[PDB]
Amino acid sequence: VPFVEDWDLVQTLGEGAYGEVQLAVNRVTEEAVAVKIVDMKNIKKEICINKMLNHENVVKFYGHRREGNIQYLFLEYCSGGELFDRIEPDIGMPEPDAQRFFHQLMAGVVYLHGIGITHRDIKPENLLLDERDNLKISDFGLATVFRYNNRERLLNKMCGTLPYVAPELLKRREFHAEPVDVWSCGIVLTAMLAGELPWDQPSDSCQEYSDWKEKKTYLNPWKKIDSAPLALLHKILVENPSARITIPDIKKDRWYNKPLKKGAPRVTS
Ligand SMILES: Nc1ncc(-c2cccc(O)c2)nc1-c1ccc(C(=O)O)cc1
Repeated sequence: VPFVEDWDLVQTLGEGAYGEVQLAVNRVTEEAVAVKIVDMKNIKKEICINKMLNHENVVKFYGHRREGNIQYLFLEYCSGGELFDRIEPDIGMPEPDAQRFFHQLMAGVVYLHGIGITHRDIKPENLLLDERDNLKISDFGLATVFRYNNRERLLNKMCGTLPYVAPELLKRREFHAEPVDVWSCGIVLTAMLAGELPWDQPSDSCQEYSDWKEKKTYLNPWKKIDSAPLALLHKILVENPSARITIPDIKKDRWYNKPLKKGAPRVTS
């Protein structure tokens, strides 16, 4: 079939770093993909990690092409955009929506962790929605291997985004990868349910973080969160990463397992 490898770049989807993401549409088939354009003036590791990934709640990597110094990553197009834009400031979103997004986020993170990959920058800007509002973890530029040949490596590079980062990353030279991603998922849940972030960073000089440690959940954002999800947050947002709840136990949590949401036409007679 002639022309089937030709794609028109038709819309800017995002920028940041020294790159852009373009909506690309196939000339023949009209398939829409996202193309991440990175001018190499790191991306080899991101491509390598991307090639490992095959799960319904992770942005699919289709392949890559390089033309000189511009590298092209072909990725699953997510027409719903960022979870960030489903969060109403100071409100959040309906609790059943947040629970459903949280389920899909856990499935994605369970998958990455089982193949030994940590994302390291989980936040609503990096959680994309397809046309059916299915959540997809995106952007593996800060991602790394924390397990190989069944042997765990401790991390020591400070990275991520301060309001989402686990306190051990600010306090300790080395830390386990998995509790860090769990923590950031808890801050995402807090955001979805309160429409605000609890602190600038989880440090002993952050008053809002100190209030949480002192259990002042009569304050915001906690006062906006029902007691059931708040009880999950109490288990996730635990300062000691060894005492923090693990994903297997998140999946046994009462709120996590609470029926809340009807499924996604019909007629009467
Ligand atoms: N794969 C994607 N699909 C949709 C959108 C997007 C993001 C915001 C608004 C919008 O309408 C679309 N963004 C991407 C995307 C996001 C991040 C990456 C990445 O690997 O950095 C690659 C692609």
